Amino acid sequence: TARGTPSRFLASVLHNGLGRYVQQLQRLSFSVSRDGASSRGAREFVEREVIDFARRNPGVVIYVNSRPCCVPRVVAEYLNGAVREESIHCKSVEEISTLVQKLADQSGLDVIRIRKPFHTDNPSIQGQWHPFTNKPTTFRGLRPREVQ
Amino acid sequence: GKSGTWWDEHLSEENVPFIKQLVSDEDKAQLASKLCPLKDEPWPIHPWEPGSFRVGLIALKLGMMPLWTKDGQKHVVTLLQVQDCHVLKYTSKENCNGKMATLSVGGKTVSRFRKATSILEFYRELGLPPKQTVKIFNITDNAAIKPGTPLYAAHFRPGQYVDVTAKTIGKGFQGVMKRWGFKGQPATHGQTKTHRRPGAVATGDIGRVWPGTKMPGKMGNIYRTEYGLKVWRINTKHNIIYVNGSVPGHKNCLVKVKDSKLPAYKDLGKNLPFPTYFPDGDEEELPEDLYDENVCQPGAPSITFA
Amino acid sequence: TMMERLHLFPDEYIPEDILKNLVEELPQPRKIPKRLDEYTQEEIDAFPRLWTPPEDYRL
Amino acid sequence: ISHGRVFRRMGLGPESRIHLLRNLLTGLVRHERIEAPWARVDEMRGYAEKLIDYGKLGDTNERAMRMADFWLTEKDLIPKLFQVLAPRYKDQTGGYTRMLQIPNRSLDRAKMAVIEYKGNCLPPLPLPRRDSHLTLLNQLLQGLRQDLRQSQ
Amino acid sequence: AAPKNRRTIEVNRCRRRNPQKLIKVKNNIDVCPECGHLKQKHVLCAYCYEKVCKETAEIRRQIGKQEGGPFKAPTIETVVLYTGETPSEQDQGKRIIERDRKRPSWFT
RNA sequence: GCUACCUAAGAACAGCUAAAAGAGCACACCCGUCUAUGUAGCAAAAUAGUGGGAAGAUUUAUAGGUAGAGGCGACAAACCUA
RNA sequence: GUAAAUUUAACUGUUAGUCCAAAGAGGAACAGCUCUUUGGACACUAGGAAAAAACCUUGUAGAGAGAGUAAAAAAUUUAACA
RNA sequence: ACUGAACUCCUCACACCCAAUUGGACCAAUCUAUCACCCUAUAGAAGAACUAAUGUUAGUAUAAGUAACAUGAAAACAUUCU
RNA sequence: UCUCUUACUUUUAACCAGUGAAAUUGACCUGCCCGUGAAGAGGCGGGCAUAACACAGCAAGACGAGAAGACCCUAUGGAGCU
RNA sequence: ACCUCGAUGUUGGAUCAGGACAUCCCGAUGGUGCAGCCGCUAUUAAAGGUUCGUUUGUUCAACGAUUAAAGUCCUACGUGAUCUGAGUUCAGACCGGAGUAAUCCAGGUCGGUUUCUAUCUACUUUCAAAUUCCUCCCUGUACGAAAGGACAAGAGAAAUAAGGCCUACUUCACAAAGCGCCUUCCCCCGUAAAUGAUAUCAUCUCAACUUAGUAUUAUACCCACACCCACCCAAGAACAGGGUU
Ligand SMILES: [Mg+2]
Ligand SMILES: [Mg+2]
Ligand SMILES: [Mg+2]
Ligand SMILES: [Mg+2]
Ligand SMILES: [Mg+2]
Ligand SMILES: [Mg+2]
Ligand SMILES: [Mg+2]
Ligand SMILES: [Mg+2]
Ligand SMILES: [Mg+2]
Ligand SMILES: [Mg+2]
Ligand SMILES: [Mg+2]
Ligand SMILES: [Mg+2]
Ligand SMILES: [Mg+2]
Ligand SMILES: [Mg+2]
Ligand SMILES: [Mg+2]
Ligand SMILES: [Mg+2]
Ligand SMILES: [Mg+2]
Ligand SMILES: [Mg+2]
Ligand SMILES: [Mg+2]
Ligand SMILES: [Mg+2]
Ligand SMILES: [Mg+2]
Ligand SMILES: [Mg+2]
Ligand SMILES: [Mg+2]
Ligand SMILES: [Mg+2]
Ligand SMILES: [Mg+2]
Ligand SMILES: [Mg+2]
Ligand SMILES: [Mg+2]
Ligand SMILES: [Mg+2]
Ligand SMILES: [Mg+2]
Ligand SMILES: [Mg+2]
Ligand SMILES: [Mg+2]
Ligand SMILES: [Mg+2]
Ligand SMILES: [Mg+2]
Ligand SMILES: [Mg+2]
Ligand SMILES: [Zn+2]
Repeated sequence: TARGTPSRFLASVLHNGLGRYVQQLQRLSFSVSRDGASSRGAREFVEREVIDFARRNPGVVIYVNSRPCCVPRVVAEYLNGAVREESIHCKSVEEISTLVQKLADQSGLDVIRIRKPFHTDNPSIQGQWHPFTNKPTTFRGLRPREVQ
Repeated sequence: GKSGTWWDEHLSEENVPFIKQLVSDEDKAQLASKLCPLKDEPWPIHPWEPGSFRVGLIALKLGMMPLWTKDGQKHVVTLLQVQDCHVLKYTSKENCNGKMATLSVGGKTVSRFRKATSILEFYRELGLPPKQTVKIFNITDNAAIKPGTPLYAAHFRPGQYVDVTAKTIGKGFQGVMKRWGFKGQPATHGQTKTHRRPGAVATGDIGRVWPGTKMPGKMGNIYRTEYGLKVWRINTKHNIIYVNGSVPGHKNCLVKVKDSKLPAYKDLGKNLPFPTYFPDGDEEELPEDLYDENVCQPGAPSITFA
Repeated sequence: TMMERLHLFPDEYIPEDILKNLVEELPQPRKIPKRLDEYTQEEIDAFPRLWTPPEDYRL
Repeated sequence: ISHGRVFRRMGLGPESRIHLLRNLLTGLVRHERIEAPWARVDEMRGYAEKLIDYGKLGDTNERAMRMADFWLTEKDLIPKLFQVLAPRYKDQTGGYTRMLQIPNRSLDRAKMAVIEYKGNCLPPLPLPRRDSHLTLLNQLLQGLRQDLRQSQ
Repeated sequence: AAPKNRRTIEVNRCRRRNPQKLIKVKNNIDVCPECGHLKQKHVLCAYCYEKVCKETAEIRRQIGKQEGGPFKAPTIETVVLYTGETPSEQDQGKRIIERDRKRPSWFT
């Protein structure tokens, strides 16, 4: 519910698309288990697709810890200080690949209600409307029922 | 936090009677200073016009007395004493509602130690003792009198009808029987704790009680007016008006006396003084007692019918 | 609140502060159907006579 | 409605009220100083005034004798009333039974008064003194009084 | 008649927390000039009244000791005396009660 | 051990009129006519007043007896532990 | 034109219905009345008729700060006489 | 001419709006076998899921600080008085 | 008793202090008129009204609380009696 | 047979009444088989009022005495968390009748427990501008043939209702009351008439217009921003209010 949740306006981080686009994803940290049925998708993701992902985008630092865990996880850290943690528990390799690509695609801004899906900083070019726009003037600026 | 205080809290054993004496002397001097309105700077005195209204006064209810007429009939009268009545302030026609001019008139004098500071400043500027009550009279512009002038009982003349307004005797929270004259319920034929109840208050269809319904509540402590009370006698020495019948309120209460507004007495003031009664320029003092022509005076030949 | 922002006067008199506040008088919706006596005799001459009456009539 | 109704309803009836006031008055005559609830002390003060007046009416007066006999229930304070209390107030007319308010009763938080016949060889009560004449306001008023006397 | 619905804590707070039901602040309180024990205007000081009452109780105990039994009430005035304090010439016919004390510096 | 009836062996009934008395007035005592209060009440039947009886077919203490397809009942479908 | 139907195997639940249009019957050519038959709607969504079960428009599911539409607003004012 | 649905079109996605009844895909806790080892997996099982039974028990509210209930008086706290 | 009620006393009452229940309660930010509707609306439609908050009363409504209607019907549910 | 049988209490009466007008009286008009007094019928008018008793539980009804009149109806056949309980209608009983009996009777009769401490809505002085009858004069006139017998204008007396008050009287007594006293003020509309067209007469006019014709653009009340421990009060449950010179 919108009345029961926060909200924000549509925005960029540092005017991303104005000059050069920069990848907002900074780090991906993977907790995967040596043994354990829940870390099998993560195990094969590390086997095959983590190297190609790192080669594909070199602005992201990827760590893989390989520690005993019941729930494998991925923590995404973004240039604006945002931290997001996701569970890759009992997920297929395609699911994990879609998840990490989505993480690399998003920015660090909060995923909440967006409030008017456009952000213009110069909404008016010919001048914002005021009650005197589209209103003609009078001689000597004489208001109604005046004398001189 | 500032503690409260009264006038004689920090005064000394010797300073209390001195302060009382001095304040009373100043009060009496101020009262005596206003004894000659026609010599200070009187406002112009206009002749009486047909559609004109003059000022009333504030009196004190003294009590009731018997009175007899030349035909032997008995009427009970109420004595209203004018203690210290002065005109306090006058507002113009256009400064209140544009309908009629107003004159404020004050009642009996009270202590200066127990009044609001704004009221004290007002009375200091006027140069008069504070008054217990102030009542406003609607007048025509030709009847205005200068503030501070004294008003006397001879302002009203015998053979005249007045209206008397006062706060009636308060009886507190009263049951519906005494308050509205409701009949109660039988006393012994089986009734269960229902001898003075109002009974039903409404019907079932409406599902509520109408605003004007009569129910138990506070009774008596409201302003009410007695209309068309004939004055029988004026006592000039003590400033007493003898008004026919009863007057609302308890004795020693302050009442507002003014000419009756009943249509039968619209223009009867052709023979009444019309700035007010001014006892300075009269050039002839009134008798101690002015009577009505139908009243058996105390010194009478002991009337015998024929 | 909208009624508090409304000011009504029965005649031509308006307070001076309100008059100094006034802007952009609105035009009247009705058209004032222009009674007979204010008709600029040129207009009477322009309007035609629809019927010739008998000379021997009293009205 | 109780307009002009003196004599508050004290006990379980008029006789009970009279007997309560009689007991309080007997205690006052015996002890010269009595503490009790405020309203009862008020009524008993009103009664003690007239008791002293009846005592001043004279020892040999039969009506005063009967009144004292009724209003004193110990029969050994009647000689006290006629030969100690009444001759104590020969000069004064009505100024006795000083009454003061003491803080409150402990249990039921009742408003409490103390009442005493003047004279009273008992130690004095902490009476409320008026402000001294040497205070600043009283000195200013004294100066005003002296200036007024000079102007006279 | 029974309540048709339970009263809410908001309604209850409004009823029982409004200024009519609150305790009022009193400004009758000042220091006692003697003993400085925070009396109240128009009311006697509790400390001084207790002092006077203690002295009166001791005097009354002495009165009861001197009087003997009940129904005595001597037909003469009375005067209280202390250590030393020889009786004065005006108090001859009065009963004398001297318990044992130095006369307090409030009872003269 | 309440209550209905019974058995054994007890007790109580002022005063006045005493007609002689399942007589009268009237206490104690037994009952409960009418009213009011009470109705989560003092009380799961009370209180105040007023009433019927009060030497008898009376009231009452103690112990015992009759029990449910029953007991007991001056039959109220009464009572047999609210 | 369409894509369903029959049979076989295994079972539950529903079997106390309403209004509207039409053909009838009973009653008063009464009933928000009772009983049959044909159809619709309701007991499922949404829009309209004021709120509205049953009248009208409309159906198959999401997001959109796009668009075209459906049903959809009640009009009437009146007596001279040869 | 315009307004006006969840009707229809548009960008993307679609299993994702009937009571009783019926078919199906998943699934929380727990225990057991074997894993796992910051709390999991594959299976077997069962006292396996509560916004409602004038439900049972316990806590705490509302009514409500309401209805209601107490201590004859003075004093030396000996005593006396009503 | 009543025409026709009034005055006072005690209790109750109201305020202060101490102690301190019960029935009841879906949640409530709990208005009036007309209309509507499971046919008698605080909550729906159209109007009107409308700062907040204690205390004392009253009993028109909340189809007010209490008792799973005793009247009536039904149950191949009982029991007493003849 | 649509809500209610996990309760919407019933007839009469008491108390308080809200409303409709299809008006019983009081107001204003038309017609009359309206001479006058009484009437009949119709239009308009709901501000005000509309009695006490015997019998019966009665709502009704009969009867007695009055009145200006003794209205009709709705309000859960208004109103039992305000009352009553005389009927109706539980358990006891009798009589007539039915039945073998138990038992029964839209038959009668004697008797027969009426609970509730108010949470919510609503409401608790809207400060006020009365009505009717009777008497006297008119007048014994208007009117007839006789009996009979009016309006209008004026004066005076009351009664009721509303609001106050205590000097007499009375219950009483530093008060409160009635059985006592005092005061009480504007209309309302349906028609009846001038001039006059449509329709050169005439026509009161959902023709323009002139009168009876509008009481109101009503007046009376009441309308002082902070001395306040405390005491008193004709103020009051508390709070508030008045006085303390
Ligand atoms: Mg009565
Ligand atoms: Mg009772
Ligand atoms: Mg009674
Ligand atoms: Mg006998
Ligand atoms: Mg006897
Ligand atoms: Mg029998
Ligand atoms: Mg029987
Ligand atoms: Mg049907
Ligand atoms: Mg669709
Ligand atoms: Mg649209
Ligand atoms: Mg189990
Ligand atoms: Mg289970
Ligand atoms: Mg639970
Ligand atoms: Mg439960
Ligand atoms: Mg309460
Ligand atoms: Mg109480
Ligand atoms: Mg208390
Ligand atoms: Mg309705
Ligand atoms: Mg209340
Ligand atoms: Mg409700
Ligand atoms: Mg109920
Ligand atoms: Mg049931
Ligand atoms: Mg069957
Ligand atoms: Mg049917
Ligand atoms: Mg029912
Ligand atoms: Mg119910
Ligand atoms: Mg009519
Ligand atoms: Mg009824
Ligand atoms: Mg009721
Ligand atoms: Mg009987
Ligand atoms: Mg009752
Ligand atoms: Mg409510
Ligand atoms: Mg004649
Ligand atoms: Mg003649
Ligand atoms: Zn001290």
